[PDB]
Amino acid sequence: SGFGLQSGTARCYDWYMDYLKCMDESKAPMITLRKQECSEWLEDYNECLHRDKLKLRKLLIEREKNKQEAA
Amino acid sequence: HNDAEFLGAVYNFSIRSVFITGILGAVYWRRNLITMLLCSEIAFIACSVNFLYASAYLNDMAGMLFSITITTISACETALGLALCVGYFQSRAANEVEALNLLK
Amino acid sequence: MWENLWYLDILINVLIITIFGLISCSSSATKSYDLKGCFIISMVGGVYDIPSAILWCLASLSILNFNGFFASLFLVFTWISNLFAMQSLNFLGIYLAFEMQSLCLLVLGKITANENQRWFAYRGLLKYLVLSLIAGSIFIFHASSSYLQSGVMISDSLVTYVFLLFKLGVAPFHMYTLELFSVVSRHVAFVFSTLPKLSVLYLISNSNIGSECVWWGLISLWLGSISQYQSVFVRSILLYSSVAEIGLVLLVLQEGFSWEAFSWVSIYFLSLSGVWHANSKFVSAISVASIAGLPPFLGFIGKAQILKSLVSINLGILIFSSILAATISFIGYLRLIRLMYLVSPVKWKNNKDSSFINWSTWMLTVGTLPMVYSV
Amino acid sequence: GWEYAGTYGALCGMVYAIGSNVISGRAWFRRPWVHVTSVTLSYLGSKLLDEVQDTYYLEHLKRVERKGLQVTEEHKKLFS
Amino acid sequence: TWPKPINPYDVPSSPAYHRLQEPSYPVIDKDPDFWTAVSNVRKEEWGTTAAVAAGTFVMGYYLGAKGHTGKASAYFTSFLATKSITLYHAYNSADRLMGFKENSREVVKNV
Amino acid sequence: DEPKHQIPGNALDNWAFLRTYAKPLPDMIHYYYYVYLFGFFFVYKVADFPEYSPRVLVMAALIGSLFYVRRDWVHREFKDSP
Amino acid sequence: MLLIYIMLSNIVVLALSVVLTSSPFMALMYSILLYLNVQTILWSLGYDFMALIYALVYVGALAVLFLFVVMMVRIQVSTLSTKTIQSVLSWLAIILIFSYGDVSFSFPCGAESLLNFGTQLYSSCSDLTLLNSLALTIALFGSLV
Amino acid sequence: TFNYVIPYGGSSSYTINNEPVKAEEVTVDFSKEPSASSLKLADKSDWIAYTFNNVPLMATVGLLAGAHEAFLHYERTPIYGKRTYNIIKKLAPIVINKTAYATLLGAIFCATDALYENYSGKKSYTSGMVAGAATGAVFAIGRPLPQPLVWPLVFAAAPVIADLFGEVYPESMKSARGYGTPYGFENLDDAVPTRNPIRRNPHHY
Ligand SMILES: CCCCCCCCCCCCCCCCCC(=O)OC[C@H](COP(=O)([O-])OCC(O)COP(=O)([O-])OC[C@@H](COC(=O)CCCCCCCCCCCCCCCCC)OC(=O)CCCCCCCCCCCCCCCCC)OC(=O)CCCCCCCCCCCCCCCCC
Ligand SMILES: CCCCCCCCCCCCCCCCCC(=O)OC[C@H](COP(=O)([O-])OCC(O)COP(=O)([O-])OC[C@@H](COC(=O)CCCCCCCCCCCCCCCCC)OC(=O)CCCCCCCCCCCCCCCCC)OC(=O)CCCCCCCCCCCCCCCCC
Ligand SMILES: CCCCCCCCCCCCCCCCCC(=O)OC[C@H](COP(=O)([O-])OCC(O)COP(=O)([O-])OC[C@@H](COC(=O)CCCCCCCCCCCCCCCCC)OC(=O)CCCCCCCCCCCCCCCCC)OC(=O)CCCCCCCCCCCCCCCCC
Ligand SMILES: CCCCCCCCCCCCCCCCCC(=O)O[C@@H](COC(=O)CCCCCCCCCCCCCCC)COP(=O)(O)OCC[N+](C)(C)C
Ligand SMILES: CCCCCCCCCCCCCCCCCC(=O)O[C@@H](COC(=O)CCCCCCCCCCCCCCC)COP(=O)(O)OCC[N+](C)(C)C
Ligand SMILES: CCCCCCCCCCCCCCCCCC(=O)O[C@@H](COC(=O)CCCCCCCCCCCCCCC)COP(=O)(O)OCC[N+](C)(C)C
Ligand SMILES: CCCCCCCCCCCCCCCCCCCC(=O)O[C@H](COC(=O)CCCCCCCCCCCCCC)COP(=O)(O)OCCN
Repeated sequence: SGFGLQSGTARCYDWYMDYLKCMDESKAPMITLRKQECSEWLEDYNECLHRDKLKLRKLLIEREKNKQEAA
Repeated sequence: HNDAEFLGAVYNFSIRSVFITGILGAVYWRRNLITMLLCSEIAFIACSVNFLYASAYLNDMAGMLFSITITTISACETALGLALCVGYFQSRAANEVEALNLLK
Repeated sequence: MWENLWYLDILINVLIITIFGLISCSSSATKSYDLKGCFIISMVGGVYDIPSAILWCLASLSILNFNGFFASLFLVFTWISNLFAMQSLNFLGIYLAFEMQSLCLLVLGKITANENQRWFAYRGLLKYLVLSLIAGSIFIFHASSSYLQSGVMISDSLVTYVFLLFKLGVAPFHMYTLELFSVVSRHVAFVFSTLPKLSVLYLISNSNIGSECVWWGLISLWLGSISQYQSVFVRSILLYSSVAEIGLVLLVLQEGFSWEAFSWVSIYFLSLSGVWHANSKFVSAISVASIAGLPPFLGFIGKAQILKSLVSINLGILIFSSILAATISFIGYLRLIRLMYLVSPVKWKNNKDSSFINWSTWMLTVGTLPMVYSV
Repeated sequence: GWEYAGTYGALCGMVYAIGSNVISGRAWFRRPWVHVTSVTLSYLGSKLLDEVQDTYYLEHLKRVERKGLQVTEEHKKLFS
Repeated sequence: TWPKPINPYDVPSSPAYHRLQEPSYPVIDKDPDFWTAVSNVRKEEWGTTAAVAAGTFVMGYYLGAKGHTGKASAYFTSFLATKSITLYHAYNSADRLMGFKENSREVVKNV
Repeated sequence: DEPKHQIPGNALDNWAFLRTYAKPLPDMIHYYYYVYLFGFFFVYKVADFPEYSPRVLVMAALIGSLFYVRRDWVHREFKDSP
Repeated sequence: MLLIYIMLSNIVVLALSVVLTSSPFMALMYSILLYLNVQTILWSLGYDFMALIYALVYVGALAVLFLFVVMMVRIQVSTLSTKTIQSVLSWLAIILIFSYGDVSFSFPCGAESLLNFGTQLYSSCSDLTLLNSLALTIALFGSLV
Repeated sequence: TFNYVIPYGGSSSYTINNEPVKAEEVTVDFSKEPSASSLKLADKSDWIAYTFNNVPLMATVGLLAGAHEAFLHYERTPIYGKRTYNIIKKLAPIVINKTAYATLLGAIFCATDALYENYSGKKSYTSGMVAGAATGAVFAIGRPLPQPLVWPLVFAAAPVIADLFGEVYPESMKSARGYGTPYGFENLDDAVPTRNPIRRNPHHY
């Protein structure tokens, strides 16, 4: 869809549109090639959707904090 | 450490269990046709709930529209199936005993 | 607002014909030829391309042999579902269109059964319903997981491929066709074993819904052929022939050969019309021969398109399987020919309602030479 | 395309009229009106089919040229 | 973040179907009305409409007579076919006005 | 009178053997439900399977064909016993 | 947080109860309680109208239809109790296997608005609303005959 | 030739060679190369590793067959009547034995194939034939007279069929194109493509 819940657009609509624009700019003759060229934009969209890198960073910080506290 | 991660895991476990209980429940514990359609409804409701959950997660309306579609189609399918079940039961011959219980 | 008008016209047309038929309902015109003609004219407003024109042709031919306003209306509903299936861009269009078509099948099957035939027809309709519910529920659950993970509804996914596999009736998802189509009317089985396929093939070809796996078509080809050879009943022979062929067609369509599948579906429709609407032994023999693939008939062109496509992909296992399975199928078709002219005196009902049947037999015989360019 | 589509179509219309008579148990000469109608309709349909095929042949030639197939003048002559 | 304020009376809305195309030809009318499109329909198209109407009247009467309701079927079929063809002609003329399709005659006739 | 093929076996013994197929018949829906469910899950799993050699695939197909039991075979021989 | 957890955990017990019970009438009652628990789950995700929809269509109307059918077809299904300990653990094992280690995502809360939902349903997404209406018409026509 | 005086066909010079000419100016390939998994499984270097990698397939097929037979037995048994015996005790041997026999046969086939290929040192049809023959011999240990001859033959034939139509066929017919000019005959005046046709995108399912 792309529409928001309260109004406007979805929380991560713009990141997806960025990736789509990048694919449109690319001249690769196959979609697979274009996705390979635009993979970094897809990684940004996935990062905004789930915040996996931020979760890993928080996990590492918490774990080190626990190690310092125990010592 | 994070309540939302725990709650998300609990929700995922619950919804998956409800789906499998709906799809395979009535067949596993052999039941009548009416119970099969009720468990099919339970499964469709589970999927629609998953779509509503996704819509809340992504702040998107697509799941809410798929879910209203599920509600409509599921009710139409149930009404038609129940009509078929009644017609099947009214045509049963005297010899037939558990006509509704095909899985017997 | 003008683009919307194109779609709106179909609804307005259907509603006005519906209310006219309801108002003008009388014993004097049980066969509403006028409404059949209005429905045919209405369905011309949805033709946009060649596949839509084939959808129109097949729907009109199917509408001719339905009796009564009610059956023809449900065929128009089936046509609307099929038209929307071809245009579906995401999971919601696919689910909505296919489940509406399932509803139309359930009604058409229910309203064409006599009171004495209710015990077996309603059982087969119920078994079809429950299997359809399993397919739809697994589809929507996986679609929800995909939408959650990706944030977008994209029709290029394994979930849709498996669902469309169920709809085609290949690999192990062909049993609903056998159970339902055995107990329903011959026309209903014919129109719903051919027309629905075109929409699924169009969706697969246009939305890039192909897999690298060849197991499902190989399975359908072998299972269908062996089951056709071992089946005593003639309805099962015809039902398993479609399984085998649609398995091979699935294999050809994954590799991008859209033109050949769209030509095959049309030839298969014309070939199946005369065998299913059996009235004359000769028409049925020519139909069985066309389904078999004998060279003088149009069926040869349809099979040739698929076989020609297979040699291009250069997969040896498929070609070997195809040759052996085709031979096994040929034995079943020879059984059908033997049953009509070489077993016992045959007497059939004088159902003199060959609307498009003579035309189909003519199109099968005559059509080979015009369509020789394709192969 | 085909230069014998009209003749073929007329003969096929004859095939329709005779076949329909034979299937119904009547002799080939019965229902003479059916013969003229069938012959004319089949002739026209065969011709129309030939134009349709030619039109899609030319559409394909346009598409392939756009894609990059370096079709020569003689090749552009092959598709009328 | 902060919820954006929404004006209930003016909430952004759009039609369901959109044509994704930039106008190749000049735009005589950006948003033609039904009457504007109907007024721009070519004479040949109106001739097609009348031929269709007559043919469908005859076919409707023929099919209706088998059911003893010839006149009613003839009128309904005529109306239905005329309406559908007229809507198709109006859609084509609106597309011509919008500049999507060739409008040489249209621009000349209404400057 | 014409020469005819000799039928091995006694008439009553053959008829008795044939009568062992006349047993309560289950509905095919029960089998189909499980086959549909597991087949859907199987198709989903198959996409993740490792690529196997053609020779191994063919051998697996042969073994499966040999080990497949026809439904009639179980039906005739089924005994409700330990 | 406890209430949300309790509702999420309960939905499983209310789904297990339906299949385990041998009475078709009682299974519907458990399904009705499951539907209400689903309404309460929807309330925790921030949907009010959608949760109303589920209760209206399912509890209000569908359950009545199921009861009507069950009364008309009433059969004697109190034959025997087959809930052996072996069967229940096997079922709970199958459930656990299927519902384990799937991808989990943090619980979200999303305020919904009818103004936006109505606007979209009757403007941008009008194609869906009318196809759904056609589906309802198909069901009406087929069920009534 | 279509005459009765000279031999049909033709002769091509062995001395004269034709320099290869590319089918198209730019070649776009929609066919993906074999995965690292495929190469790992195909590696027959260590027989034990090869066997353990490829048995999962035989085990799965045996489990499917055993599940089929077990279901057929279970479906017939009556729920309404109480049964003295335990159903699982009756059904578990079916599945276990079928899986074990299937795994054993596939292990024999894979082991013998790898051992012969290592000892011979060459990839050949004989390796498949001897693996099939050994599997068929193990299958027919106690069977009546015809089966000892028939099973070693059917089993030996199966790898021959797999090799001919899975490996030799595609490599043999790699060059044929179907578009532009016939592979062998490039002198002929046929439309020359700038790019190869891409009928489908590389698959991902
Ligand atoms: C008169 C001129 C006709 C000449 C050409 C026709 C084109 C102009 C259309 C003019 C209308 C004449 C109809 C003839 C063709 C029908 C096509 C069509 O109409 O749309 C195409 C045309 C544009 O689409 P396109 O030309 O196909 O190109 C689009 C792209 O190229 C993408 O489309 P594509 O799919 O064509 O792409 C190219 C394709 C290449 O595709 C092809 O090469 C096609 C080959 C042609 C085969 C023709 C047989 C098809 C069967 C359909 C029969 C026609 C039914 C008529 C239905 C409409 C009636 C008007 O490449 C592919 O690989 C795709 C696969 C295609 C399918 C494979 C072909 C096999 C078909 C099955 C054959 C098997 C044999 C079976 C039996 C044979 C026995 C001899 O659309 C329009 O112009 C507007 C449509 C308007 C129709 C109705 C509107 C008027 C009335 C409005 C209101 C109605 C209500 C009032 C009623 C009034 C009366 C009461
Ligand atoms: C090939 C490669 C493949 C690629 C593509 C393939 C193409 C695909 C598609 C192609 C499809 C081909 C296959 C399908 C064939 C279509 C089926 C078919 O053949 O007809 C079925 C259909 C089956 O009839 P049926 O088996 O008796 O069953 C119907 C029941 O009667 C049921 O009764 P009903 O209640 O339904 O009655 C309705 C109907 C059915 O009623 C009847 O059929 C009863 C008989 C009609 C009256 C007799 C016809 C009068 C003249 C016919 C000429 C025959 C000449 C033979 C002997 C010469 C006599 C001097 O009445 C009509 O005939 C409606 C049409 C109006 C015309 C009626 C006559 C008007 C006066 C004569 C017009 C002009 C006179 C000029 C010269 C006159 C003498 C030469 O035949 C007709 O309906 C006949 C239609 C027209 C009658 C003939 C009119 C021809 C015009 C006179 C000849 C002048 C030269 C013609 C060129 C210029 C035209 C003006
Ligand atoms: C808990 C639920 C219980 C189910 C367990 C699992 C549930 C399913 C989960 C997933 C299901 C998907 C995959 C399963 C297999 C796909 C089949 C399927 O699902 O269709 C629905 C099927 C029921 O459908 P239906 O339409 O109602 O029944 C039709 C029959 O007429 C049924 O009537 P019938 O049984 O009374 O008649 C059987 C008939 C039916 O015919 C068939 O079974 C046709 C299948 C043939 C090959 C199938 C294609 C092989 C390609 C496999 C692709 C992978 C490999 C890639 C390359 C391989 C190249 C070939 O065959 C026979 O007569 C028995 C012979 C067995 C095969 C005949 C070929 C013998 C050749 C061996 C030569 C040695 C003899 C030499 C000596 C002779 C002396 C002269 O359900 C099942 O059967 C599933 C049971 C699973 C057991 C399969 C065993 C191994 C599976 C993989 C091996 C592949 C070969 C297939 C062998 C048998 C399969 C039927
Ligand atoms: C290039 C063509 C080749 C490609 C093939 C596809 C294109 C098709 C081209 C020709 C199509 C011809 C279709 C032939 C149909 C045969 C005519 C027919 O079916 O008539 C029926 C019609 O039956 C009906 O139900 C009539 C209802 C509607 C009547 C026709 C509707 C007309 C609507 C307008 C169609 C115009 C098209 C609109 C714009 C394109 C009459 O048969 P019955 O009376 O039921 O039984 C016959 C009994 N017996 C033969 C044994 C004596
Ligand atoms: C030749 C040009 C003018 C022709 C005159 C027709 C103009 C009238 C306006 C159109 C009306 C419909 C055209 C008639 C065609 C089909 C009508 C029909 O079905 O014929 C009979 C029965 O069906 C048939 O006999 C089949 C005839 C098939 C067509 C044969 C006529 C051929 C030419 C007519 C149409 C040509 C063009 C029409 C104008 C373009 C109708 O039966 P009834 O409903 O009972 O009406 C009879 C009236 N009354 C008994 C009360 C006296
Ligand atoms: C097979 C399709 C299934 C799904 C179809 C989905 C696509 C169809 C969706 C649309 C359904 C109908 C909605 C109306 C369609 C076209 C829009 C329209 O014509 O309304 C006009 C409204 O314009 C008018 O002309 C007003 C008079 C309309 C009178 C009737 C025309 C529409 C009739 C609809 C048929 C429903 C009536 C009852 C049904 C039998 C345009 O709206 P505005 O431009 O925003 O309003 C006018 C403001 N201004 C021009 C200044 C910008
Ligand atoms: C349809 C083909 C199936 C074969 C039918 C044969 C009869 C079935 C009886 C079962 C016997 C098992 C299959 C054996 C057939 C192979 C022929 C044996 C010849 C042979 O041993 O040479 C091998 C190559 O032949 C080869 O492996 C390639 C030969 C291809 C087989 C024959 C092809 C035409 C047969 C069709 C006849 C009629 C069709 C009707 C079935 C060794 O080669 P190497 O490289 O290992 O050298 C050794 C370096 N270590």
